[PDB]
Amino acid sequence: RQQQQQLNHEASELLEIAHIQDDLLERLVADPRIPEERKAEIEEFLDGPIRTLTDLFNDYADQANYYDLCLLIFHAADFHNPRTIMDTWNNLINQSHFEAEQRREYWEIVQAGGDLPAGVIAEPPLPYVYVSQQIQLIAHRTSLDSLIFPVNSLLPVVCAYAINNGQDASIGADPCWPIQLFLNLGVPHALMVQVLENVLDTQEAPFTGRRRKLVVQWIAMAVDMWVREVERRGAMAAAVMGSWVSELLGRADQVLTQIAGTGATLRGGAASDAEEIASLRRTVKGLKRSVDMLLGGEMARMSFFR
Amino acid sequence: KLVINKDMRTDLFSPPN
Amino acid sequence: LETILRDVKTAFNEASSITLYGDEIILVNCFQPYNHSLYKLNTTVENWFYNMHSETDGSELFKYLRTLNGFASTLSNDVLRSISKKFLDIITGELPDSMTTVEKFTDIFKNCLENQFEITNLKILFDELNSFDIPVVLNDLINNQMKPGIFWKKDFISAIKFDGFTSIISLESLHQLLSIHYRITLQVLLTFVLFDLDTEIFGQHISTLLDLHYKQFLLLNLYRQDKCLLAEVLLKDSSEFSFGVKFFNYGQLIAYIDSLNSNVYNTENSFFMTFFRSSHKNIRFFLENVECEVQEFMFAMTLFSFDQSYEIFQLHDIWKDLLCTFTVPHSAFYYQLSLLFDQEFALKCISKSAEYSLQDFKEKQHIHYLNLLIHFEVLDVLRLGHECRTNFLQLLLQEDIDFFSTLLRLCNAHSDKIVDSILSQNLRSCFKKLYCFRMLNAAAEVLYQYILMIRKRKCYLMVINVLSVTLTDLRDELRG
Amino acid sequence: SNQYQLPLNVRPYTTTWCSQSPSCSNLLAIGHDTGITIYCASEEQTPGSTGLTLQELFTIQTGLPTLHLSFSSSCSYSEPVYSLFLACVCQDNTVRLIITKNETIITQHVLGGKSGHHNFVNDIDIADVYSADNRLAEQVIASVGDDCTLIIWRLTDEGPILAGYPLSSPGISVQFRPSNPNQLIVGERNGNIRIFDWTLPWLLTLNTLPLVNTCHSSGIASSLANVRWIGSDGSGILAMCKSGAWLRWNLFGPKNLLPNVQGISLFPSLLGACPHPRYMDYFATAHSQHGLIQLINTYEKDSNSIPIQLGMPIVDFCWHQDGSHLAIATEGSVLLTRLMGFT
Repeated sequence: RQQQQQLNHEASELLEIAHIQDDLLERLVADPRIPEERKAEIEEFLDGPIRTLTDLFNDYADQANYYDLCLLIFHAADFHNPRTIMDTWNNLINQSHFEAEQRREYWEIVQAGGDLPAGVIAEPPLPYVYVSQQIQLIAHRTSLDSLIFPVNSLLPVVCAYAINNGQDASIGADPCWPIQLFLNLGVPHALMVQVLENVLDTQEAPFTGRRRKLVVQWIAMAVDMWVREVERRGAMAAAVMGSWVSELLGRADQVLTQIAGTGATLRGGAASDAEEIASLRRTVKGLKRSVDMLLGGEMARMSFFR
Repeated sequence: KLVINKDMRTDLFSPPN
Repeated sequence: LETILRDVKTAFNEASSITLYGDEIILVNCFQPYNHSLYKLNTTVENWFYNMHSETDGSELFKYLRTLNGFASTLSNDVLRSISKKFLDIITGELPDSMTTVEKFTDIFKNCLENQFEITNLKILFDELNSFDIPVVLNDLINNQMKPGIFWKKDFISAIKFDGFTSIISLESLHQLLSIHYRITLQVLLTFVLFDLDTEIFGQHISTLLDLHYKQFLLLNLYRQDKCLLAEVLLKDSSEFSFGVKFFNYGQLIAYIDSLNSNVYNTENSFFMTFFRSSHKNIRFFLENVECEVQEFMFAMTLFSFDQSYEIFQLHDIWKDLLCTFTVPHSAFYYQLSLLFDQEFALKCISKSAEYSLQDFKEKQHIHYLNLLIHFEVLDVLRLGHECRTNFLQLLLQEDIDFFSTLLRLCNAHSDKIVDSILSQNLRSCFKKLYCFRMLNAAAEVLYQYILMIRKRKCYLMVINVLSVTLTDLRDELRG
Repeated sequence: SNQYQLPLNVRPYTTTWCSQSPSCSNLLAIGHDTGITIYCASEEQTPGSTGLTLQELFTIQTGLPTLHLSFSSSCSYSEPVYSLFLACVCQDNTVRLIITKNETIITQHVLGGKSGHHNFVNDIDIADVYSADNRLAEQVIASVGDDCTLIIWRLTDEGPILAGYPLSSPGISVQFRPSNPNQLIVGERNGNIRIFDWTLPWLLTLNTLPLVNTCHSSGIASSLANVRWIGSDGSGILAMCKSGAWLRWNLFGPKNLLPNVQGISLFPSLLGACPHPRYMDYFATAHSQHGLIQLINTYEKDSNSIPIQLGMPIVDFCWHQDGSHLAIATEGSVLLTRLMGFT
């Protein structure tokens, strides 16, 4: 069995590298922004024996700014470097945002009569939709167990992008879209709330001032899903949550009381979000109630008939 | 085994020779 | 970095040619594109500044300034900074308005100057100082040289379009003038703290100087904090000259710079704080400084962008939200703060406001408080409160559903209509039977019987104990 | 090193030994978000590696954050009962003196509002002043803030005497002179350093800004972190910049024309220097953000000694009076570490 596994493992690693190399070669040959003279040179060195991950990264993936394949390379190489990983995530998000904005612009010109730039093939997804498509494609290929998904660093970055680029209600997007994304991808509920707590305590920009209203809304949505999950898992077994989650919702209520007060005394006139915040207060209290009941004994009596 | 070396590469956007 | 920056600058600035800008303006064009050097005719005071260790002759005022610099130049930078700070403190009230001038000067001396200079240089300075008719020289310095002129508009050619060149040349020139002013003002003030100069006779001058020093400091601070912003607020200050200026000779230029000086020493502070808010760190010095009702609120919103902020705000009484809050004018303010930090500050403010207040507002506040508490008792409180929007409560309890159960148990223990019914319905929506029983403490019995329609024995038993016809039936069933 | 945990919900802000009073020098106070906690340091048998362990004695609840903390000479022990006097700064921008018998606050004085500082308070210190007859005549607290004010708060036999003095810039540190309570030092953010006789212009002002050796440019912003007296007669003055640049001046003989010595720490010093209570030439400075501590010798005996590196940020630190032990508060704990060389 040992000799079998060692060969199955060598073939699995070399197959992972080979697919990366094939994805690169195909993309480079098809890229409009690559001169023909270079493409023939790329085809010579990549359509043959499998190359090392260093070369694939330095000589090709990094030169062409294929940041998604850079991340797959950091995964195949067991690359321990959080800072470079996050730099690559930041470049991939920004590159995709600019590409989505460009395609929506070209569209708006068609729907208005103008002419596109020469050699531009004529309702493309909003930028936050194309961005999260890129995150999904990588996650399914790396399985979320990778070091290219440090949720403690990657979730705040994605939330930062949503704020600093208005990927919120103004354009008709769900303001909780970053949370939906990582939950559906299979991030455990406890880890989400744990990170969101750290976002709220440290107050790193842009998560500052009255925009912590949005952080509280993410916490509300995450805890809500967590509660639903626990209730579902209890019914499941008929046929972890600590007091820290309750404390976190209390502080969240205090943040909302602070934001509303500051909003009422702003220069130029009171803030327009008065009832929007009052609603969030009710939701947060409802969640603290549910969490308090579960913590207080209703969680050990979930498999029992009522 | 990966080793990044931004120093000396080959200009991916220039022909050879 | 220090060195490379200096060298790069120096390189960029290598001289190449002369251009006579306007009629008579000496301009030098440098090796690096976008780099030019203007050579500006000095004003009187600038000539004094740039020729301390030279001027053979010089007026009385010059000689006086030279001797003041002769003493002040022996002090170190740390000492001088600590003295400047103290002069700011006199205006800010950090040196209480309650103190006499002599007392503030004594404070300053003991904390900053004592043991920090050579007594020999003090003697030199005192001697030289005794030759001057001080009131006259100070009069000429403050009321002629430094405090600029009232204008009846003296033709500063109004620019039709933004002129970036004259903009930066103006700002840099202003900065040089005010830096020189700053150094002079500080040296004179210094002489006022060191010697027994009648604090009543010179009371006017001293307060003018402390007023001027302060303004100087502020400007210079803003200059190095954000030049673009400073220029923008300083040119949108003058209405007819909103776009900028043109000058074709040295007189027009000097007159424009002086004009800006006037602006600084005399509507500006508000326009600039407003534009800024719409330089975080500086405005702390300058909300401790430049603030000393309106200043209070400014201090609040600035210190929020947290303990100090909340305290000040309460004691007294993003931009869009602030405007909304102002229009509303405590509840609104706290709600806004909470929203903006959504954290400790937020939660605290929200809770405090909610407490001070105690359909939409009520519900929102309640929900927020409950959520914050469950994140960090609260449940039972809110419930009893609202009882004394039913579906809302149904949803809140929906979120609540272990901690919730514990809280309910606690409430029941304490006790030993609408609320009861809602609870029963939610519970009806092992575990289930238990919760139902606990709450109803007939409902229990009914639920158990329904579920039954080891487990059997346990149920029958529980039923019999609770009841203590039914018992007989249960016994017969267990025996059958 | 031995490590002693602070309570789980206690965030430390400040750490200081009671070196100011020999009766109580084994007392350690931690100012945190709900008050001030007192620990006792004892010689266990241990191994004589760290022959010193920490015993947590009690916690004084105040209900709000404590940012700066200073014991007074008035501290005493009795059998058992501790009689404490603490100066500190609270979240409400007040400066307070709290007098206790163990964890119970029997007495409290508060200086705040407009009568107090008009901005953030940056530092505080305390000394006991006795008359000629040698009863306790006054307790004197000095504090500095961002309102460009230095405040001298004297509590006397006939009651409080308050005085304010203006500063040319925000006050960032203050400390009375050792063996001479008549003199004190005040630090301005801008690099100014004031020597002051409060019994009385104020006597002297040095400045570190223009003195930077510039062999290596200390940078554009070299905000003054700290100035402290050194020696037991307060024979010297040491100033440290945020940049790590430090300078030392002595005060005796003949005429003087420059600072006596100057240098630069390997790292920035956000918290400033903490001079050794027994070896004038030595002081400690932290890279608080990465959790390293450099030990510097003024006469260059040092040659970069970094006895302490944690894998965590350092919140504060201070020397035990014995000169071989160090107490360090980190974000969740306090460590007592013994450097064998100083024994």
